[PDB]
Amino acid sequence: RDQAGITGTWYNQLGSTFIVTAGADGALTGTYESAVGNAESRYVLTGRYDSAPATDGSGTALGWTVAWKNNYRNAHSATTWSGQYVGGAEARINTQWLLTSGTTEANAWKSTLVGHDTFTKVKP
Amino acid sequence: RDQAGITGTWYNQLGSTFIVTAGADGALTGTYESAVGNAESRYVLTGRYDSAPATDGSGTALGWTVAWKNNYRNAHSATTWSGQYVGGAEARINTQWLLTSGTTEANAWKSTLVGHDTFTKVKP
Amino acid sequence: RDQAGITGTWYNQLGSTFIVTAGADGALTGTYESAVGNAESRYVLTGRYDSAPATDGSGTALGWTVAWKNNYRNAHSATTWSGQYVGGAEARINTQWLLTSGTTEANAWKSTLVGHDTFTKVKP
Amino acid sequence: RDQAGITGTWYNQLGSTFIVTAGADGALTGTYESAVGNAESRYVLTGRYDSAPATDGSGTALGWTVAWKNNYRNAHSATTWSGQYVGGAEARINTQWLLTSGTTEANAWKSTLVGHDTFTKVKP
Ligand SMILES: O=C(CCCC[C@@H]1SC[C@@H]2NC(=O)N[C@@H]21)NCCN1C(=O)c2cccc3c(N4CCc5ccccc5C4)ccc(c23)C1=O
Ligand SMILES: O=C(CCCC[C@@H]1SC[C@@H]2NC(=O)N[C@@H]21)NCCN1C(=O)c2cccc3c(N4CCc5ccccc5C4)ccc(c23)C1=O
Repeated sequence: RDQAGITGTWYNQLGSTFIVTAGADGALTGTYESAVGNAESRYVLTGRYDSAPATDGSGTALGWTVAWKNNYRNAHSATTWSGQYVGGAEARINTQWLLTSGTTEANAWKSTLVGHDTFTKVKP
Repeated sequence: RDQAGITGTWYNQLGSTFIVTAGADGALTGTYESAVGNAESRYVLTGRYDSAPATDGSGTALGWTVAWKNNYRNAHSATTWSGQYVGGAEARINTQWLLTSGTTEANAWKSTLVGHDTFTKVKP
Repeated sequence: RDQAGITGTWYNQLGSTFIVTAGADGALTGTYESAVGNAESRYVLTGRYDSAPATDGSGTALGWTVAWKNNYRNAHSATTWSGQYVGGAEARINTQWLLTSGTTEANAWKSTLVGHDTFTKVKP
Repeated sequence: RDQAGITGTWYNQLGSTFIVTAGADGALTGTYESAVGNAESRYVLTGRYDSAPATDGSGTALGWTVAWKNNYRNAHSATTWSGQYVGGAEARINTQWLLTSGTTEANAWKSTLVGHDTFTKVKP
């Protein structure tokens, strides 16, 4: 269990802030603040992690979602990050993400961005 | 709000079963059973949706995660689906997904599968 | 060798037209016309396929790129499709694609769309 | 035209080597050697780039494919990279990639890896 390793405040390469609690049962709960895009302040996130990872030096699989609606803005979109937690002196969460916007059926082909974020426990 | 539209039992093209409740506040909670892969029975899922979508015929953005650990198996992996709900006679959730396995740093380049699932309210 | 199987005119679910020749050496050459987006008429494509696939009923891996510049328009973007050819009565090329736009460094996080196209030998 | 900027030898974070020539007409031709996976020596690549990019500080969109068959091995797979070239003192090609394996129809859901490579003109 990397419950203690995951729980806390993380920062990515864009200067976004991910604040998460890992539950003993595999839950992830917290808030996300994006440094970029159609976003202001904090947004709810929820997700899941592997609470019993392999003991062979592998990372810990996890993922989470943010819907980009809060009390300030609604960007009619949702991002999911999928990745793994790697513990140790320079702990990191290495992710790839999919960001889908609500679209008409005609525009569905251009609904989804893909990218990658790396989170660390220390900021830019 | 497509709270009522989203809530329920959905099936994809592989014969997997997604059982979800949509909360008024943007939460998604439920269980997932995969017809394929290193999986048996139900797994917890959690996610988020846009509870106030655009009124212009656009779909409703949403996403969710499953960590592939339950009481029967642990596949040391997590999938996130990102997509949109489209209401109407033939309601569907159109998704793309990222499935990350825990890996060593040496194998991280081959950690993540990508695919697409389409869910409907009626099964194969 | 599915050189003969691949060579020809293919259509996707959007009504786009892919015209390709497969070389004995693994080359793919041809033109692409998109039914959607910032595109008009034909664009050059090039790519590669596995000219000696497994004999066990597996599909044939292949990919190709289009840069969205021709004599009519320049959309400062490029798409790559990655996928497999499946032969037989209802032959199909099943792909996932990445479409990158040129961006400033500040906007690089939103540079790349992801999607999926299925090509068949008969049109909508 | 970043024909001169693109042409040359590039290295990614895995220690792979990409050797490319950019044509005046938008072509990319060359060889790829992977430091990882089911690969040995050089493989043919082909692709396309935007030969007339925006003059506003944007990167130059490009993509290319490798089919993982040469005279030494056949991995029954193909990778496509989609990304942009960014010129200047520390020139880089920032990419995301899709790697599809030939599979049976039953295994198609697990056919495609996704990742990201950053290429520079100087090696690890
Ligand atoms: O901004 C937000 C909320 C904050 C998101 C922050 C992200 S989460 C991942 C990353 N990590 C991080 O910490 N922070 C960032 N939500 C909307 C985000 N958004 C999309 O959803 C979207 C979805 C689909 C297409 C496009 C899009 N194009 C592609 C090119 C193109 C070409 C011709 C015509 C049309 C288009 C459309 C452009 C921008 C967008 C977009 C775009 O901003
Ligand atoms: O190795 C090569 C040639 C060299 C590729 C080098 C890459 S190009 C991108 C990157 N940049 C670079 O410079 N060098 C690397 N070709 C085959 C590569 N390859 C796939 O195509 C593949 C395709 C689909 C699934 C899987 C795969 N899983 C995912 C997890 C899973 C779980 C349960 C059961 C099954 C599976 C299957 C594992 C490995 C592979 C794989 C795998 O090695």
